[PDB]
Amino acid sequence: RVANCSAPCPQDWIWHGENCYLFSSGSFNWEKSQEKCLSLDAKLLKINSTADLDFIQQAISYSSFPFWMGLSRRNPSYPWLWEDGSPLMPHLFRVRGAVSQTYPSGTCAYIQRGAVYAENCILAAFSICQKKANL
Amino acid sequence: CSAPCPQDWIWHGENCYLFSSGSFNWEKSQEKCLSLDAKLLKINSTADLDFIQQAISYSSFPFWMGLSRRNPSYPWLWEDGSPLMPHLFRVRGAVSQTYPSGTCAYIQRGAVYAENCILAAFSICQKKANL
Repeated sequence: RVANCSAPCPQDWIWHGENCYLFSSGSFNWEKSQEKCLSLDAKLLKINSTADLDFIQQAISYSSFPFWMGLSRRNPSYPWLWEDGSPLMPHLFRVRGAVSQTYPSGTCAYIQRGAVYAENCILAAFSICQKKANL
Repeated sequence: CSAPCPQDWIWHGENCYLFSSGSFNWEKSQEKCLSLDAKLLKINSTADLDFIQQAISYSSFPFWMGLSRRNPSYPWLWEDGSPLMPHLFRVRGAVSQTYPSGTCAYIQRGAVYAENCILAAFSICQKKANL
């Protein structure tokens, strides 16, 4: 069934640039948040460009809630890594906040009010999934 | 073959939805939706309502919809002049008073409320998707 005119993104998602974005409608821990995106054959938000950043900043400006991204750190001795295994570059942002070995499942990053913060991965928060748009 | 909706909008069903960039009185909000070849949100069913709440679930802002009336002796009507279908939602808030510029409806935190149309609020615009 080859499509006649496939949309860049699925219904309910938001299209911007090269990607498609899906904002959750509730708050869940990082693990569950990741599972949701994966179940849709997508992934958690990965801010890799200025375009990504500008869009997300404007999109969350309507909220005071924190949104989980696909960025985490096993523990203090490990680096920050995205789900795809690539390192966190210093260009777009730094993760503010504490990382702790006492967190049962590592530390995770979420964006809220423009800035990005570190937090215990087992805590609940909204999240944003992402995937490539059909262009 | 074009995209159903422009970038930044949310495509759902037969329409495209957009959060206004600013907060203005009802009339200005209506004008700004028109300038985007769109109109203020019109809820035709509970499916629409549930979709909208899902979309604004992470926001505490009040968003104007295309529903209003001059005073309490008037029934609520959408911009297009069609009535508010029953069993969609009950309009709460300032529904008994009479304001100079009329009463307008906005959705916030899962419910619909009435309010002086001259007061400000963000809004939701919608327009037919290109299918």
